[PDB]
Amino acid sequence: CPLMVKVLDAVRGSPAINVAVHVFRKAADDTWEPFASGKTSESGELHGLTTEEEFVEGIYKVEIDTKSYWKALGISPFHEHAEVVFTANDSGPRRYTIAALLSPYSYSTTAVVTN
Amino acid sequence: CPLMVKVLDAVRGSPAINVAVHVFRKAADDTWEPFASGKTSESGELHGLTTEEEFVEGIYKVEIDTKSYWKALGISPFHEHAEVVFTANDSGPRRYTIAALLSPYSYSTTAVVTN
Amino acid sequence: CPLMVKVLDAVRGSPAINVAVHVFRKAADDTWEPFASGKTSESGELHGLTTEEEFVEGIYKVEIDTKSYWKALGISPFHEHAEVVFTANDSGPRRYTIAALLSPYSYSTTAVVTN
Amino acid sequence: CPLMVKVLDAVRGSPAINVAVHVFRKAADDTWEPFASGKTSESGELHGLTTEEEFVEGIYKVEIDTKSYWKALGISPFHEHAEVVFTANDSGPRRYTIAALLSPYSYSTTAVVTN
Ligand SMILES: Oc1c(Cl)cc(Cl)cc1Sc1cc(Cl)cc(Cl)c1O
Ligand SMILES: [Ca+2]
Ligand SMILES: [Ca+2]
Ligand SMILES: [Ca+2]
Ligand SMILES: [Ca+2]
Repeated sequence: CPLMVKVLDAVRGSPAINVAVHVFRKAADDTWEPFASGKTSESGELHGLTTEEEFVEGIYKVEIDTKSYWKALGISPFHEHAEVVFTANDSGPRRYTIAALLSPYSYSTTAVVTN
Repeated sequence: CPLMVKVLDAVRGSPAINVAVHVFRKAADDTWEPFASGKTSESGELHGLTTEEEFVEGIYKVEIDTKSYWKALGISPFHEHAEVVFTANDSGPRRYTIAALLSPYSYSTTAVVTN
Repeated sequence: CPLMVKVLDAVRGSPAINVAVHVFRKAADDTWEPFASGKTSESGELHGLTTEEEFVEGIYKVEIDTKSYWKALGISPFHEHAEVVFTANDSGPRRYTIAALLSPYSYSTTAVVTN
Repeated sequence: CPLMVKVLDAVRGSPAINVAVHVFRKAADDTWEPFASGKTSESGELHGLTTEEEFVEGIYKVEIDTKSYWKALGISPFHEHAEVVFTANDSGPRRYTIAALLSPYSYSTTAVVTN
């Protein structure tokens, strides 16, 4: 599992469940092509987005749909989404965990990269 | 000053100086068109981006060039940039401050919206 | 102003106003003795805590009463308070800003140390 | 496992390994009595601090030795440690995960509380 996403809710102190996540990869013409998508589980984790074969070098964008998450909880948040944009696999295959910690007017994102 | 940006460096414990910031407004065809830009000052702040007359309701993207900032310090970064996307909504007088706290493999962003 | 404290609210996207802050200095017997205190202003800032003459090298603790802040807003918090513990070191002119970004089940703190 | 601690390094994008963690519980005389301690593994996780029987109601303090972590990496950090202070189990037993994200001049902490 080369790309995993974890989302936590800083208001409730819980995993953020059922958060939609869309991954894009920059194409040769510099547009964002759709790459993979999914939603977080009851643990706040999203596994199975991609495979070692599919997850080639490139510039990837992970768009976490934080607005829909907050709206479903009856909350009007500030951001449209949380975006993480990074170059992947430039020195060979790595495993990436993108973590996001959500508040209505704030978010933090961190990456854990392992070989 | 309806829109201000502040950037902090969590490695050195200092304002993030000379960071390029580009602001875009979402156009009717869903593209991002340039709206305002600048570089943070010695205090890590970027003032004078826009005026009340031109800062209308809409979806805005603030792109902070974190990768170039880290490279100028000789520090290896993860992200290509930090992207903060939000809707500006007229509800009485409102000033927007977008703050970003930068680390090489993590960033936090928050919005301070005051009257 | 050698020591300033700033507190932000990540749920409401606002300065955290009227937050009690107590500063302690570590004494020779390893106990924490009161040094300075106050409440954040309408801008979320607490100025005038100490003077350059009295703010000597040492270990300091900044206790932010986050629990009372959240209770006054009717929001259920996790932490009893936020504690920021650091050594002040004389190395040329130095001003210390301790910033805290508050959510009910999370907080971030950073130090901005300038000349 | 009712109390677990996870620590990540925001400079390297990795688990923070071999971080010492000391847990205290407030005694009847209002002093901090030692409760449990350990160090993070290669995954940045610390398991086995306590048991369901031992982890009674009370006010607990989790002190994460961030200064030693940074010093071992040849880095001079700002904070002495990262402290998390919270009331536990007041509405019955819960499971607590305390996560900490570390930078030399900044840290974030979050709690995930499950039933
Ligand atoms: O989701 C997390 C956040 Cl927001 C902060 C911290 Cl200090 C830990 C976690 S869990 C987690 C996050 C990442 Cl990037 C990698 C792994 Cl292996 C985790 O367990
Ligand atoms: Ca390559
Ligand atoms: Ca409107
Ligand atoms: Ca000294
Ligand atoms: Ca009870």
